[PDB]
Amino acid sequence: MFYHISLEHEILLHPRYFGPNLLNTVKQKLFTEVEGTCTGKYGFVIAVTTIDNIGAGVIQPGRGFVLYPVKYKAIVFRPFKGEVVDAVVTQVNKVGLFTEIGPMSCFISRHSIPSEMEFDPNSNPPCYKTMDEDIVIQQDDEIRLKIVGTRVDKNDIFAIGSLMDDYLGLV
Amino acid sequence: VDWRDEPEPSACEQVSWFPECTTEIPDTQEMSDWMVVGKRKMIIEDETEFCGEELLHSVLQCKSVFDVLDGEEMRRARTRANPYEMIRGVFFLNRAAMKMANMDFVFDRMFTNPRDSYGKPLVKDREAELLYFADVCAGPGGFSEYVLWRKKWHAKGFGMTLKGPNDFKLEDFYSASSELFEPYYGEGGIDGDGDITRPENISAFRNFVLDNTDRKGVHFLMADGGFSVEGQENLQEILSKQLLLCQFLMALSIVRTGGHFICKTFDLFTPFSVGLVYLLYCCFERVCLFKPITSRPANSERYVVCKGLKVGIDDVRDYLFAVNIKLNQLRNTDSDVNLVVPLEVIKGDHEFTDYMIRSNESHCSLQIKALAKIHAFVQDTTLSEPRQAEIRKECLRLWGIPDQARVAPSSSDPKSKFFELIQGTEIDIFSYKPTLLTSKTLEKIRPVFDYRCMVSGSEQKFLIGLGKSQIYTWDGRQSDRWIKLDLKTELPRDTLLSVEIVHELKGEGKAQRKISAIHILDVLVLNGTDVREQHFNQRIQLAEKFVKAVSKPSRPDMNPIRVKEVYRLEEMEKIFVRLEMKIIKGSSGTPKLSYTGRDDRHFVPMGLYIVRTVNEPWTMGFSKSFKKKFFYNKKTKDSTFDLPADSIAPFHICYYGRLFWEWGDGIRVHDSQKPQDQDKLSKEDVLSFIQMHRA
RNA sequence: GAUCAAAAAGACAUACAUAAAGACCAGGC
Ligand SMILES: *P(=O)(O)OP(=O)(O)OP(=O)(O)OC[C@H]1O[C@@H](N2CN(C)c3c2nc(N)[nH]c3=O)[C@H](O)[C@@H]1O
Ligand SMILES: C[S@@+](CC[C@H](N)C(=O)[O-])C[C@H]1O[C@@H](n2cnc3c(N)ncnc32)[C@H](O)[C@@H]1O
Repeated sequence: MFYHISLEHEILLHPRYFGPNLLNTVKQKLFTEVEGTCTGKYGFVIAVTTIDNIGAGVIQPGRGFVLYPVKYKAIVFRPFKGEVVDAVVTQVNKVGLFTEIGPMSCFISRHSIPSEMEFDPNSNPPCYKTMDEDIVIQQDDEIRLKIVGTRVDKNDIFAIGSLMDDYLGLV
Repeated sequence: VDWRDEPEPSACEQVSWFPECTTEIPDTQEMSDWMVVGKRKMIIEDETEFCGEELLHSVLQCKSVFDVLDGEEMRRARTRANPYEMIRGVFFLNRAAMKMANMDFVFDRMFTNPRDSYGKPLVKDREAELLYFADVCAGPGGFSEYVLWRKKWHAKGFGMTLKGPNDFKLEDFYSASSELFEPYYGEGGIDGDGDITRPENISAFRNFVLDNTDRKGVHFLMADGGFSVEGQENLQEILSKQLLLCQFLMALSIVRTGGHFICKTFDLFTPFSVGLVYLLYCCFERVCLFKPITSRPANSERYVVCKGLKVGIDDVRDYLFAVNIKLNQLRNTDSDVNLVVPLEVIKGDHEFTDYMIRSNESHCSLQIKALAKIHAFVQDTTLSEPRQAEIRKECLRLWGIPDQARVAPSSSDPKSKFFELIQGTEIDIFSYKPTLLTSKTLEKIRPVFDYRCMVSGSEQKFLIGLGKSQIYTWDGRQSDRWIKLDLKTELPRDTLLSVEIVHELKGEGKAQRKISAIHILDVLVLNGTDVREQHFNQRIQLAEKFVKAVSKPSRPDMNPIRVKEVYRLEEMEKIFVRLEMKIIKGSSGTPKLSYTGRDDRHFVPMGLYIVRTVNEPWTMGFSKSFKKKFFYNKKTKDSTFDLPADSIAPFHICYYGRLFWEWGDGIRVHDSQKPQDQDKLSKEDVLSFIQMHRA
C-alpha cells in the first residue's frame, strides 16, 4: 500500500559543505540519503514530496558534523498481511515464482499454488502452466497475490504470498 | 632407412588427382550384393590389396619401434624433426585451423570461395547470399574458426560433434564471430549426444541442415573425425572404419549438387576403406588423396578431397545408410562388414586402382623416412631442423595468414567500440527523432515510390554486439549510457544494428504466452563488414541473411532475432490485412490491435515507420507507357530504368528522413476501432493520399 | 586425430589476551 506521511531526519553535514550554498546542500543531501532506503517502521521511501521546515543547525560536540533536523513529506510503501496487490512474476523459479511488487520482492511458495497449476520445465519459456494449459503463469504476467508474511533483512523488506484463495492468480 | 635422402622442405605443395570417373553412379540394383559381411578382422599386416607387402610391413615395423619409447621423449624428437612444426595454430584455437588454411590455399579457395562449373563464384559478398558450410566430428571447431574468420559473417556454419571434453569450444573462437555457428547434436537438437555413427543424430541433423539451406544443402562439408587408439596405432584404420563411412554418408546427405567435401582419413589399405573412396569417386566430378604439410609427416593422417557433387547420388547415400545400420547391428559381434564395393569392381577400374596403389606406396615411403628421422632425433638430441622459422614465414605469407599471436579480444567497452565502428561519422546522426506523420506532414511521403514502410512494436534503439552474450543497447541520446541487453541471445563481435524489442504473444487471454524478440529495423555493420552505404533493401538483404546466420533453432531457450517485414509504401494496404483484434493477457478482456507476423505470433503495434530509400535529387516515377518504375533526376532532368549509384539512400539519409505514423487512441486502422479522433490520420486518409499520388 | 597447467610478497592469517584475581608487606611524594 502507498502512503503519504510526514517524516523527520537529522542531516549531518561535513564541514566542507558550509559556505554559500548551505541550505540548498541540506535539501540535496536529504534527497540523496532517504530516497531508495527502506526501514521496518515505515518501509520503502519512494520519494520526498515536500520539505516542510528546516530546523536550526546544532553543532554536535566533539565532532565536526552539525545536525539540521528536517521535516519532510514522503511517499512510502508498507505491505500488510492479507492485502492483495498486483505483482509480476519476474522469475518463474520451480520452488516458487519470484514476483516484484513495485520495488519490493515477494516470493510465492509452490505449496501455495493450486494443484491444477503443474510446473512445466519443457515449455519453451519456463512456466507453471495449468495442467491442460489454460494459464501459462510465466514471465511478464500480471497476478494477484495475498501477502502472508513480511520480513526485514538489512533494511530491505521481502514478503511471502499465497494463491489459495478464490479470485487470485492470473489477471 | 636413409631419411637424409629427403627433398628440401618447401611451402610449395603438389596435388595429384584421381582421373575423372567415366562410369555411371551405381544404382540400388547394382549395389544390391556389394555389402559383404564376414568375420571381424583385426589384422592389418595382410591388407596388401592396394599396397606392396614390403612397404606395408616396413611402415608397421617403423611405427611399432615407438611402442617401447616414452611419449614425451618421442614428442620432443618429433618437434625437432618436423620442418613444419613452428606453424602450429598461429592466432587460431588449434593447429587444425591451419590445416584448413593450408588446404583452402592448395585447392584454389574452393571452400571459402566455391565456384560453378563455369568458374563463377557461387556466393557474392554484396548479394543477399551466405556461404553455408558444415563441420562434423570437428570439436573444438578449429577448422571452423579459420573459415568463419576468413569469410567474416558472409558465412553460416552448422556443427555436429560428440558431447564431452572434445565438444565445440565456441567461447575460444577469438579470431571469429561464434554467433555465425550453430552446433546441433542429432536427435533432440541441442540436448542430443552428437554421435555421428548413430543414424538418428545423422537424420535429425540432416533434416535440420537441409531446412537451414533453402532445401539445397551446404556448399561444402568438412570432417575431422578421429579418436584415441593409444597402444593400437597400427589398427587405426580398422577401428575408425564406421566413423569414416558415417562422414562420407554425411557428405552425400547434406552437400549440395556442385558442392565440395573434405574428410580426414588415416591408412587406406583395407578393401572396406578403398571401396568407400571408390563410392566418393563415383559421386563427385573430381577426387584426390592429399597430405598437407600442416599434417605431421610421420602419421597416417591424410585428407580425401572431393569437388563437384554429381546429380543422382541418392541410391549411394541410401546404400551407405543401410551399411551403417548393419555395422550398428554387428557391434560387439564376431562378424563385421568387410566390403562395401566388390574387389573385382574396384580392380576393374584400372585408372582408379593405379592411383590408389601409388597414393598408398608414396605415403608409406614418406612415412617410413619420417619415422626413421624421428628415431634418429631420439638417439641424437643435437639434431635439429634449421629452416623451421623460414618455412613458417613463407607458408603464412603464401596462404595469406597474418603473423600475429592469439589474443583474447580485447575487451572493448560498448562506447569506445561504437566510436570505432562509426569511423568518425557525426554522433548527432544517431540522435535524430522521426518526423510524426500528421495531416500537416502527409505531403512529405511524396513521391510514394521513394518510400518503404514497416510496423513498429517498441521504441527504436541502437544495438552493438561485442561477441557472444556481450550485447548492449543505446537510445540514441549522447547523455544515455549503453545498457547490457537482458536477453538470452548471442551476436558476433563488430555488429551494429538499428533495432526495437518486440514481445510476441502466442495464443490469447489466460493461455496467451508472450516472448520478447529482437526486431532489426536497419543495419550499419555486420561482423566488421560495413553496409551503411548500400541501398536500404540491399542493406536489408544483407540483414536478412545475418538473422539466419545468428539463428539457433536447436536452442528454443534463446530469444529470437528477426528482420522487420518491409513493405513498399504503394502496398501499405497489405499491412492492414494483418491487423487483428486479439484478447491479450491482462487487458481485462478488452481486445487490442495486434499485428500478426510470418509465424503464428503477434505483437501490439505502436505505429508505422516510413523510410525514404531514394536520395535527392533522384526520385522514382512510374512509366505508364513502359509499365515499369524509373529514376528521375530533378536537377539534370535525366531518366533511367536502372538504379543510379547516387540515387541510393545510405543509412544516415534513411534514418534522418524517417517518418513515424503513431497508432495511439483515437486512430482508426482496423474496422473494429471506435471512436475516431478527427484531428488524426486514419488508414482511409493515408491510403487515399497514397492512391492519388501513385499516378 | 585435438590438447597437455605450478602451487602467486606468509603478514601473531595480526589486539603481543603472559599480564591469575585476591591478599598482605615494604618504600616513594
Ligand atoms: P595421429 O595421432 O594419427 O598421429 P600424430 O600426428 O599425433 O603423431 P604420433 O601419434 O605421435 O605418431 C605418429 C604415428 O605413429 C603412430 N604411433 C604413435 N605412438 C605413440 C605409437 C605409434 N605407433 C606404434 N606402433 N606405437 C606407438 O606407441 C601414430 O598413430 C601415428 O600414426
Ligand atoms: C581431433 S578432432 C578434429 C579437429 C577439428 N577439425 C578442429 O579443427 O578443431 C576429431 C573429432 O572427431 C570427434 N569424433 C570422434 N568420433 C565421433 C563420432 N562418432 N561422432 C561425432 N564426433 C566424433 C571427436 O570427438 C573429435 O572431436
